[PDB]
Amino acid sequence: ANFVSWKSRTKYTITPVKMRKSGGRDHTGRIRVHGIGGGHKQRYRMIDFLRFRPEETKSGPFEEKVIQVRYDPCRSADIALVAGGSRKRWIIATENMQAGDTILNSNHIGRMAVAAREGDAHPLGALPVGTLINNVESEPGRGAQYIRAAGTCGVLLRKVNGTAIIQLPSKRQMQVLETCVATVGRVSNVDHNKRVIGKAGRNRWLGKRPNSGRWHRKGGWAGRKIRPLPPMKSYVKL
Amino acid sequence: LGQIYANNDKLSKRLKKVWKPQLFEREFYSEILDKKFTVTVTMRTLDLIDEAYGLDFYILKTPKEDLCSKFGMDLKRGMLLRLARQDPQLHPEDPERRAAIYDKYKEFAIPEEEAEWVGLTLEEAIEKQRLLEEKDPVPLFKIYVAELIQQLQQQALSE
RNA sequence: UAGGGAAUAGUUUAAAAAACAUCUGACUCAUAUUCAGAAGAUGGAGGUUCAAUUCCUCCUUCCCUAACCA
RNA sequence: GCUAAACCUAGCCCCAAACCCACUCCACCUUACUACCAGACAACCUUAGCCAAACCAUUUACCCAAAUAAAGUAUAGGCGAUAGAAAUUGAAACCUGGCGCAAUAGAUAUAGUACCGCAAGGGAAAGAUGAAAAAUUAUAACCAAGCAUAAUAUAGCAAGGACUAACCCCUAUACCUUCUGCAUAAUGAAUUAACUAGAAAUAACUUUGCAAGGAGAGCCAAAGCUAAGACCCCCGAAACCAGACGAGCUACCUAAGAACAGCUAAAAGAGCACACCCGUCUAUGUAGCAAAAUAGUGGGAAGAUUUAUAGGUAGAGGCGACAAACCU
RNA sequence: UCCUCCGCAUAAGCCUGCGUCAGAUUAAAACGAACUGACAAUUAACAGCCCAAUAUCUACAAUCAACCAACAAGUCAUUAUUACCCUCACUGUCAACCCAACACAGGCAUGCUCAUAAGGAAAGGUUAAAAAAAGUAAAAGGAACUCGGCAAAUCUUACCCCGCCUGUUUACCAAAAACAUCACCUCUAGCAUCACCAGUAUUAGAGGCACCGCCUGCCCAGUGACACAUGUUUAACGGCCGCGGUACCCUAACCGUGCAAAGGUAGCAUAAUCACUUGUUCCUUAAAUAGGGACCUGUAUGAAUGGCUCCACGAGGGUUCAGCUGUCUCUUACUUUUAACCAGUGAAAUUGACCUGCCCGUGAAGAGGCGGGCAUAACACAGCAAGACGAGAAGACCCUAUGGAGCUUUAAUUUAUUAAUGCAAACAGUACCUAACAAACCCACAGGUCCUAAACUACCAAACCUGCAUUAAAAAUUUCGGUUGGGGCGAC
Ligand SMILES: [K+]
Ligand SMILES: [K+]
Ligand SMILES: [K+]
Ligand SMILES: [K+]
Ligand SMILES: [K+]
Ligand SMILES: [K+]
Ligand SMILES: [K+]
Ligand SMILES: [K+]
Ligand SMILES: [K+]
Ligand SMILES: [K+]
Ligand SMILES: [K+]
Ligand SMILES: [K+]
Ligand SMILES: [K+]
Ligand SMILES: [K+]
Ligand SMILES: [K+]
Ligand SMILES: [K+]
Ligand SMILES: [K+]
Ligand SMILES: [Mg+2]
Ligand SMILES: [Mg+2]
Ligand SMILES: [Mg+2]
Ligand SMILES: [Mg+2]
Ligand SMILES: [Mg+2]
Ligand SMILES: [Mg+2]
Ligand SMILES: [Mg+2]
Ligand SMILES: [Mg+2]
Ligand SMILES: [Mg+2]
Ligand SMILES: [Mg+2]
Ligand SMILES: [Mg+2]
Ligand SMILES: [Mg+2]
Ligand SMILES: [Mg+2]
Ligand SMILES: [Mg+2]
Ligand SMILES: [Mg+2]
Ligand SMILES: [Mg+2]
Ligand SMILES: [Mg+2]
Ligand SMILES: [Mg+2]
Ligand SMILES: [Mg+2]
Ligand SMILES: [Mg+2]
Ligand SMILES: [Mg+2]
Ligand SMILES: [Mg+2]
Ligand SMILES: [Mg+2]
Ligand SMILES: [Mg+2]
Ligand SMILES: [Mg+2]
Ligand SMILES: [Mg+2]
Ligand SMILES: [Mg+2]
Ligand SMILES: [Mg+2]
Ligand SMILES: [Mg+2]
Ligand SMILES: [Mg+2]
Ligand SMILES: [Mg+2]
Ligand SMILES: [Mg+2]
Ligand SMILES: [Mg+2]
Ligand SMILES: [Mg+2]
Ligand SMILES: [Mg+2]
Ligand SMILES: [Mg+2]
Ligand SMILES: [Mg+2]
Ligand SMILES: [Mg+2]
Ligand SMILES: [Mg+2]
Ligand SMILES: [Mg+2]
Ligand SMILES: [Mg+2]
Ligand SMILES: [Mg+2]
Ligand SMILES: [Mg+2]
Ligand SMILES: [Mg+2]
Ligand SMILES: [Mg+2]
Ligand SMILES: [Mg+2]
Ligand SMILES: [Mg+2]
Ligand SMILES: [Mg+2]
Ligand SMILES: [Mg+2]
Ligand SMILES: [Mg+2]
Ligand SMILES: [Mg+2]
Ligand SMILES: [Mg+2]
Ligand SMILES: [Mg+2]
Ligand SMILES: [Mg+2]
Ligand SMILES: [Mg+2]
Ligand SMILES: [Mg+2]
Ligand SMILES: [Mg+2]
Ligand SMILES: [Mg+2]
Ligand SMILES: [Mg+2]
Ligand SMILES: [Mg+2]
Ligand SMILES: [Mg+2]
Ligand SMILES: [Mg+2]
Ligand SMILES: [Mg+2]
Ligand SMILES: [Mg+2]
Ligand SMILES: [Mg+2]
Ligand SMILES: [Mg+2]
Repeated sequence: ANFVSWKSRTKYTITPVKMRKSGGRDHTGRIRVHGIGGGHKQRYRMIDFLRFRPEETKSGPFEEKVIQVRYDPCRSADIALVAGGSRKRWIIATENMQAGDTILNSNHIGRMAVAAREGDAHPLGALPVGTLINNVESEPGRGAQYIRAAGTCGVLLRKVNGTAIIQLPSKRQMQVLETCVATVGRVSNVDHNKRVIGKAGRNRWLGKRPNSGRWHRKGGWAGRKIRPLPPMKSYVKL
Repeated sequence: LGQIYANNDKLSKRLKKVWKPQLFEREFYSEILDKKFTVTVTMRTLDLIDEAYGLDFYILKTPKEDLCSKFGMDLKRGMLLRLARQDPQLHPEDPERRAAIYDKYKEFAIPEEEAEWVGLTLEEAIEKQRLLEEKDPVPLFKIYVAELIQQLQQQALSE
């Protein structure tokens, strides 16, 4: 078929971008994922997940001012417009992030551990053990891919041989280099999981189509399974 | 592309079966062309090259029906054209080396006119012939000025 | 009407044994519990085999299943 | 007396021979037949199945480069059905013909047109004077069913025996198929015209030729061998496989649009109620107005609503708030 | 005079398809003409047909946008420099029109008109039978009708079952108690440049169940899944007991004994729950196989393939008060349509031939056609539906066929394919191994002589691809014997 991904924009902007729905279809036009369709129209606000991105001609730690915290239709967590120097960008808001606050984006790992302020971005090596973190990256400079959902938080468990052990929201441990940057605190919208849909219609507004009416006998996969926590996932190469 | 009997028993199901060769990407050096090529080959190709004592010998010795490669046939034409022309572009600054290489492979040398057509497909050959034969038409002005002058000269003799 | 299974001591099981119940004794002031003893059985009939709960056959009692389609 | 009837051409079939192949100007791969702008996608990849094997599961002939012969031999094979060589052998070869059709035949063909289908695709019918029509009051007639001229008189497979006499008298249970057996109230048939269904080996028999030989290389032969004559139907499934064509209906989705009075509450997958969407119940209709409608009555009607436009998903599949729904 | 269901316009579709003249070809009737030949016609301002480059810019809905309050978070915006002197071409424009084989009571988007200024005609003429259709009115009674208050009239009470609710489905016999659904729960997954998602476990996907309220008991032996050392797991597939005796009889708190992974718990119960069955009792009726409340061992109820209550809701199924009524007692009158007659036009199924009676008997077993009787001049028109085993569809029930197909699977055959694992293939190198001891003697030490001081290499290249195996997943191909007082079951 003639499917073209809407994700064609190449330059970062804070202007909400028009996005196109998939209906759960793939590029071939056949349904690939069921239960997707319709819903309210939405515009995409480009989120910058690399908190330590110095301006073009700048280097080192820098501060930003929170302009606004607002609803994002494309994700569970709220997003914050931050401005520093001559640059404005969208980022994921923390639990207590509000307009007028100042946040610190540093890459410095010092002998002593810093006093962790909620919403600040530091390297994992610079944070005290037990700090609640979010928006963690697997490798340095890769950008945050973990602990992004509303209310989610990880904890820094250990710091050994230039590496950091963090507990993921699923409780599985994650070893990374101590230079990987994370954000302090919990993600915004802590009460997301307490929301009540209330009626079938509201699920339709969210772009969710009803389940199939076909009755499926349950098989061996079903039933409670008590399994050990998976072994620590490591991204450091020795 | 063929069929097999399951468990090598004719009384069992006949199944489709495709056997594919194991492919390897290797780098080869041509002495006549003084260039390195990254060619996808099979272990049989490596054995045949070893038995020929080099890529140049393999390309020049192997007939078209055994090479089974348009790229191989193009390499053959390239090598043969350099041998036919005794091209000085091979090691331009080392005439002695250039002449040892050409001597090593002198048995395969052929006239240049023939070498230009080696390995060409019928479609390529037709296009090459078409280009050779493509000439702008001659203005009839020139042709008629030749019949006239030639005719006037003959008339003068009779006078 | 058709089909499969079962029958063991008074009771319930086992592959001719245990358990209690029954009777005998001891312990108790007496009873029970307990301890030591004792007895008791292969639904019925017919046949094979030296020998048949254990190989077959018919009958009785009982149980379970089926008894449909227009 | 009407309706009709009648016709001999158009061309066509099978061979032979010969290799084959077009052109004014203009337009035409975008929505073809559209004068005039920035692109760059590019071709190859084992047929399957019906069917036969009385199922079916391995297997089941399909020109592949010289007629004949070797030979249905070697050989292959659920060693079944059936399949099947080669060495070797080695011929003839002058297009302009027909114990072919003649308008239901022969090409589907007056034409791939009309018409049918969204598309791929399916696919017709028919003409008839004469030397002259610048001879048209011309070229007579007689012939199927159907009628008309000309309705009918007790009683009966409709006739037969008869009779002076149509009827009245006497005798008589249409036909085909199918069956143990059919007037059967078992099958088919309004009627006319045309069309519409028995193809060949193995042997044997019969009649010629020659004869321990026969035959115009091959083969057979302990009277054989050569040649000839003479025997083996038609229509019909539900299916299976391959390659194309289809989402202008409908299912779901994508892009960007549109509609929703009045009243109540004013918060609403809230109520009443138009437009609009749906289709509960009854009657009507049932070759209908309609291959699903009409009248009334009903459910919903700011929502998971309804709807116009363009696009997407394709059959070993799609799509589905699973009804085995829907995909012209 | 009477209708107005409309109407006008645009879009889409269609393509000259009721303009003139000339033809008598015709509109399901008719000489006007939508049919034929010729000749005319729609004129752009509406609409279509658009735009130089590169970089750069674009957080703050809409709703009278102002108060107010939201979520499902939204249709409208640039600058910088460079380049650029030119003008009104081309195409749509008609109609009584499109999709439905038709001049089809159907289908058909938007604007305006909200009943009309626009658009139209239900009766060819007559008669005023039956049957039939659509209406209006009806004495007394008022559901006595009927499967049922269907229909009609009037316009209301209470209750029960199921499903929570709005919603969804078999286009064309089922709209429902079936599906979905908020909620609850189980399972899988630690991650980016084409779905999921420009998302990241408060997430995403695969499922079950079905809001809420009280709850969801016992079982991991078997199957499955997972996990490996045993094992874990039921809101996974599923399961959740006997025999004999003891208070007169019923029953057994009780007692013996066997079995099992556990022995059905709470609840509820004659149920939409195999029969028994119209179970018993109270209420309801003059009378109840109905309905409601209870009793219940249901030996075949029962707890997320959910149990039990309960608001609201339902064209779901059942019962009922009151009213209402031609539903009925029991029908009647009138109007319209149809009808019949006249005129025009003019189909379909059907049809062996018919000179096409009744009775009894007979017969391939139900006779207009045969036997014995009886009846009998000929031919229309209107009714009727007892027969012509009436017409329509080569019975869909049933059986048969070494005929099909859909579906399921622990039917046979197979793993080509997909995934996993193993080996081979391919591909670089890093390391090569130590448990004396003097007993005697020597030697300044440090150590030596004798009574052994040998022999001996290990590891080892991650993926991708190819070949060969193994296990899975998901599929493919094919079959489902016969006999039989029909087949099945039994038996053979
Ligand atoms: K959100
Ligand atoms: K068959
Ligand atoms: K024809
Ligand atoms: K017949
Ligand atoms: K009969
Ligand atoms: K009969
Ligand atoms: K019949
Ligand atoms: K489409
Ligand atoms: K038109
Ligand atoms: K209609
Ligand atoms: K309904
Ligand atoms: K288990
Ligand atoms: K009851
Ligand atoms: K009762
Ligand atoms: K309902
Ligand atoms: K009748
Ligand atoms: K019988
Ligand atoms: Mg989203
Ligand atoms: Mg669900
Ligand atoms: Mg379900
Ligand atoms: Mg067969
Ligand atoms: Mg068969
Ligand atoms: Mg040969
Ligand atoms: Mg013809
Ligand atoms: Mg005649
Ligand atoms: Mg007579
Ligand atoms: Mg018979
Ligand atoms: Mg007879
Ligand atoms: Mg008959
Ligand atoms: Mg018959
Ligand atoms: Mg024959
Ligand atoms: Mg087959
Ligand atoms: Mg196919
Ligand atoms: Mg469409
Ligand atoms: Mg959309
Ligand atoms: Mg409104
Ligand atoms: Mg509502
Ligand atoms: Mg409403
Ligand atoms: Mg739907
Ligand atoms: Mg179903
Ligand atoms: Mg079904
Ligand atoms: Mg304009
Ligand atoms: Mg107009
Ligand atoms: Mg509609
Ligand atoms: Mg008017
Ligand atoms: Mg009228
Ligand atoms: Mg009328
Ligand atoms: Mg009339
Ligand atoms: Mg009355
Ligand atoms: Mg009654
Ligand atoms: Mg009443
Ligand atoms: Mg009655
Ligand atoms: Mg009613
Ligand atoms: Mg419901
Ligand atoms: Mg239906
Ligand atoms: Mg529907
Ligand atoms: Mg219905
Ligand atoms: Mg349900
Ligand atoms: Mg619940
Ligand atoms: Mg449970
Ligand atoms: Mg007693
Ligand atoms: Mg209980
Ligand atoms: Mg019952
Ligand atoms: Mg009643
Ligand atoms: Mg049960
Ligand atoms: Mg149950
Ligand atoms: Mg279960
Ligand atoms: Mg509610
Ligand atoms: Mg109700
Ligand atoms: Mg509803
Ligand atoms: Mg009549
Ligand atoms: Mg008439
Ligand atoms: Mg007939
Ligand atoms: Mg009779
Ligand atoms: Mg009559
Ligand atoms: Mg008859
Ligand atoms: Mg009949
Ligand atoms: Mg039949
Ligand atoms: Mg078959
Ligand atoms: Mg068999
Ligand atoms: Mg049989
Ligand atoms: Mg029988
Ligand atoms: Mg049997």
